Amino acid sequence: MLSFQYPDVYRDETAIQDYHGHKVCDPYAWLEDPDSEQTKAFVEAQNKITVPFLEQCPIRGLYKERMTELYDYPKYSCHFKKGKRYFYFYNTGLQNQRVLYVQDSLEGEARVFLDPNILSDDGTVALRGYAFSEDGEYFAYGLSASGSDWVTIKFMKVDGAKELPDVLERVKFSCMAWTHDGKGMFYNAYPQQDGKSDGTETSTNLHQKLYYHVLGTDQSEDILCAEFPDEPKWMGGAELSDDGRYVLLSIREGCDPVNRLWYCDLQQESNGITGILKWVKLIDNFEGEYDYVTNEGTVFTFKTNRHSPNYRLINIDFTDPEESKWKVLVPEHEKDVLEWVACVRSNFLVLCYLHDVKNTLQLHDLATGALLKIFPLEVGSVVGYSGQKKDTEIFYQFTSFLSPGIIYHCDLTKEELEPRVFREVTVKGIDASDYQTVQIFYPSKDGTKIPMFIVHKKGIKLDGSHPAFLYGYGGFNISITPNYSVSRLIFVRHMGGVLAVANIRGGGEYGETWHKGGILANKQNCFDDFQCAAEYLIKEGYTSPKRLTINGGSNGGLLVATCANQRPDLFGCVIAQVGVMDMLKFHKYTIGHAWTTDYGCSDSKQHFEWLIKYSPLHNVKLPEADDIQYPSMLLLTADHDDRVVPLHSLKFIATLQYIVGRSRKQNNPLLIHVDTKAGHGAGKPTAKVIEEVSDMFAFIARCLNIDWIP
Ligand SMILES: O=C([C@@H]1C[C@H](n2cc(-c3ccc(F)cc3)nn2)CN1C(=O)CCCc1ccccc1)N1CCCC1
Repeated sequence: MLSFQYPDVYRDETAIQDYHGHKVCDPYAWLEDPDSEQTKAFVEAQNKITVPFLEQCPIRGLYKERMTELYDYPKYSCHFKKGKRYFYFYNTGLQNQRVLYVQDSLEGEARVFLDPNILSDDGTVALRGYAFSEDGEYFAYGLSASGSDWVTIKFMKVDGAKELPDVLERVKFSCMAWTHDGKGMFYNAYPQQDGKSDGTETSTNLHQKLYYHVLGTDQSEDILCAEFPDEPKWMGGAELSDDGRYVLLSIREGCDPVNRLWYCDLQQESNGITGILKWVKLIDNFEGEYDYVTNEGTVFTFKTNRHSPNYRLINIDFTDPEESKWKVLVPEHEKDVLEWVACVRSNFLVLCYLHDVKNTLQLHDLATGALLKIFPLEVGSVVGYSGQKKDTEIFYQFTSFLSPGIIYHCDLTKEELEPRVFREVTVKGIDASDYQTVQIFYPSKDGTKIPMFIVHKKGIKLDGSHPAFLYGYGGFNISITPNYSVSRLIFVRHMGGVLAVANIRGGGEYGETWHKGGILANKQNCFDDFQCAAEYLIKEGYTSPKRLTINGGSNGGLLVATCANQRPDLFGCVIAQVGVMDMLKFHKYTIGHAWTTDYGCSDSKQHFEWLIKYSPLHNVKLPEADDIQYPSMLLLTADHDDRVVPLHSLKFIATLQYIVGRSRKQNNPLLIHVDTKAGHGAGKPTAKVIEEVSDMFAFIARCLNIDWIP
């Protein structure tokens, strides 16, 4: 199978660092410089072996053709009203980027408002954030190039879709919030830095500030409204209250669901927005999350997890703000997580719950919190919503494993509410009735019951004969809920596969306690949970180790890379996308400092002792048993991934190829592909998505010798 040779890769045997008495050698530390001739030559040499391996077997073309056919279906966002007009996103099927449309009424002719496709030949300029002015007449939007997190903000007048001159640079991880007087907009920027700011650099991002841009002026005149010079990791995002009276500042440090909450009563400014605002430090610690829902005068409704790990709604009166005075509007549920809340039609709340990893949607009274109406849903996810306080209708978008889903609409001015199907598309080529989704709960090592969804063809025999594709993430309070993937359904239909998604700890599926169960000292629970999911699929006869592929991206790429090191005997194939691999150095680059809330940081002796045990870069070891080799492994990254800098995957593949690839018993390939004009994944054009999934499934097919089923 292996008709190539791994590239020679220099080992700097002098690269030795002491961590609290523990010496660590890092012979590929030089791969941390993305700009060097050495690193560029490494990337070229690696792509030179991977690409022919992926493209060789005809199965890639079969998969690509079917993906192109089946992914070509119309894709809509919810409609949403801003001022006098409605907007929605739409992709006719295979456009690289979805297009923003406008119409003057629901029954009215729609026209193109913003088409990002015309901004690049290859679809690599994408929308990243936007905000309409409160009256709907002006529009700010972020553009990112080549998949970087960096944003340039541009502006348009809505009537006539007129480009304006205003341009804001150095924007990253930014809010966008217009004052209701229509004068200007809050946003965040970083100070100037040496070197590049295009997504290929690794430079740490510190000292983010909050600015106010007056429409019709140069960025150099923007007002500095908040800064944290003694706290370089703090990030302050602004939003206006629904009545326009208050700027609410949510300060974050790290990725935990907590924030400080400061407010500025704009009417109390001495002369409008002229400098640092008169912040009132309502919640001046990082002990809980406070997510603004709405206010009525001084009574502010927040979604919180303060002593409520499944979340709840509280009212804080700014005139009586002591915690013992807060009113619990909607108490916490014993098991169900309150995922998000919106206020609509003045005095309604829309609450979206997660119940055993499936969404529900409810309408409640704002004054009392009482339940008024259940909006019924099939088993799946709510993935889009519109309906703000001044609006009188909601749209929401549902999706599931087997259907691209439905957009529903409900006119909330009606005495008797009845949600109605607004848009529904069906994918022909996949008959949903041929498949089933089951949810099971399996015990992990410590006995905890973990949910898992399994999707498969109805009537299969559980005789261990089927290829399986097992996905997980496990971190950052992210809940992995049902979603429609044509790419995975092609694996089911045309490769005879079984799909599985394990809701391992670290996620948000059972609230903040589920999250804390997969972080810091307990990060190993994630790996244990995921290995136990694989053991479940094997014991129950869905699959066998030689037929099992695991996949994860980002924090999920860490997941699958560590699982390869810890249990190589369990997996046939591992695909780690954009993964965090160097757990000792991740905090040094770009925004990696923010992840210390899930992982810890190697600067601490205690944290180092957790991290060293599972860090993928530091645990590559030949399996002791003669009959055990590493699984086939493919790492996917891209040269503008400034979220997880690609040195993680570069150093990891160098280590895999040297320690394991050189061994006589290793015949499974250990490969990387580094894409160009792409980053962590947000905004990736359709063309690149199709190539990526074709690479993934070709790798699986070749390594596991799976025949195509037409
Ligand atoms: O990018 C990240 C983390 C994960 C975190 N995240 C993503 C999602 C998500 C969920 C659903 C979905 F469809 C798409 C994305 N939810 N949380 C945002 N993150 C960051 O690093 C965010 C960086 C910016 C930041 C930092 C601190 C405070 C605020 C903002 N990581 C990369 C390596 C592992 C963590």
